[PDB]
Parts: sequence; C-alpha cells; structure tokens
Amino acid sequence: LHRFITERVVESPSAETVYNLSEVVTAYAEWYNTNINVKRHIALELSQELENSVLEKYLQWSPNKTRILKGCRILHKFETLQPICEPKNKWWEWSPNPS
Amino acid sequence: KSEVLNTSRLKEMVNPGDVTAQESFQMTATMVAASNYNFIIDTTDHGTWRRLRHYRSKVKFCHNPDPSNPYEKKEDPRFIHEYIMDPDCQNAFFSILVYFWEKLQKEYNGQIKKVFCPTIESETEAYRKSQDT
Ligand SMILES: Nc1ncnc2c1ncn2[C@@H]1O[C@H](COP(=O)(O)OP(=O)(O)O)[C@@H](O)[C@H]1O
Repeated sequence: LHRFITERVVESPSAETVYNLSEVVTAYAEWYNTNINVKRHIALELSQELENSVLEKYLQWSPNKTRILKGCRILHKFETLQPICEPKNKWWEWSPNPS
Repeated sequence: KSEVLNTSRLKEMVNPGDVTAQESFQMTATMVAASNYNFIIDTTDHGTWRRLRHYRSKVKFCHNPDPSNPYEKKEDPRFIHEYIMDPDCQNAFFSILVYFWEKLQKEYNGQIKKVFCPTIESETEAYRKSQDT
C-alpha cells in the first residue's frame, strides 16, 4: 500500500480536489491486481491504514463528517512529477562473547 | 482480518433456553470475544443490540515505552511465554475469581444488570450509533 501511494499519489501543487475517500481503495484494488496478485478486498477496514500511512497529515475532515484528501494527485502509468570477521581455523570455537 | 457477524445463530448463543445439536441440551456459558480488528453488525431490532456489550482497550504494550503517555507501557512477553504454567499463579487467580464472585453475590444479589458502570452502556450505545449504514 505504501508503494501504491508512492506510485499513484505525489504531492500536487494545487488545483486538485479531495477525490472523496473511496478513490484510494478503488485505485489500490486495480493496482494490487496488476502489480502483485488478484484478490478481493473489503474497503471498510482498508481506510484505517491510510491514516496509519504517511497520508495522516493530509487526511482532512469534511463538513459531512467524512474523510477527504488534500495535496493529492491521481497519477497513472509513466506520468512525471508534473509541477564481520573470520577466526583462525575454528568458528565452532565460538570466539569470545562478541563472536 | 475484520469479520462480518451474521445476525443468525446469535439468538441461540445468547438465549438461556435449550438448544439442539439433533440432541437438545440446556446451554449456560459466559461468552467473550476479542479481536484487533472491527466486526460488522447489520441490524437495529431491539431484540438484538440489547444483549450486547462493547468496550475498547486504550493502553498499548510495546517494548520501547513512550514517556508522558499513560496509554502506553512496556510489554512483558514473559506474561505469555510463561506465568501460565505456574500452579501458584493459577491458585491466586482462582482465589481472586471466587472473592469477586462472592462480592457480586453479596452486593447485587447475583444480578449483573444491576451493577453500575458509566463507561459501559455509553461506549456501547456509541458503537450502536455505528454499524448502521
Ligand atoms: N500489565 C502488563 N505489564 C507488562 N507486560 C504486559 C502487561 N500486560 C500484558 N503485557 C504483555 O504485552 C503483550 C500483549 O500482547 P497480546 O496479549 O498478544 O496483545 P493482543 O492479544 O492484543 O495481540 C503480552 O505478550 C504480555 O506479555
């Protein structure tokens, strides 16, 4: 998930919306399917590690009491930034305490 | 992971009546559930959500303690790797349980619904405010 954040989300300068909250898990599902393996996920708990991730500082709150995003961009494909030792003959001798 | 709790089977694991196997028998067992992740509840009937109790742990046991935070302390894995096989610890724990049960019997006359706890039934109702999509 951290790799997915790095690949698909880089700090947007401005002119970018909050993308709601389901976009992260929606993109992550396809990214995981196309990168590691295909398998189902449950979107409810996948949100928590987003706060546990580096996006904690950028997970803003909403007047509707929901979680929105800030300073984010939905990147895809090839998009750019868009601004010790060895003993004499007996290792089984165990050496001194450092060994 | 997180799991979904089917509304089915709840009544016969919470009820004090007889339950069948199809051999029938009276079931009486205090039931406890704990997890690192959340459950899924989809119901609002007063029959359910009333025989349910919720709590959330606040402390965190980790090897490197963080000062000035009372909600974290150094863990002692020994408590798990050993301290269970000791007969003396089990005897002390059994004494604690019997003392507490006698205290409950002499105070609330064997009724668990009479006992008072502000945090309980307050965090539980807050949880009931959740799990309603
Ligand atoms: N009061 C305490 N003092 C010191 N260490 C504790 C105390 N309570 C628990 N621990 C240690 O902290 C660890 C908690 O891990 P665990 O019980 O597996 O948590 P969880 O079940 O939530 O994963 C245990 O291994 C235990 O040895």
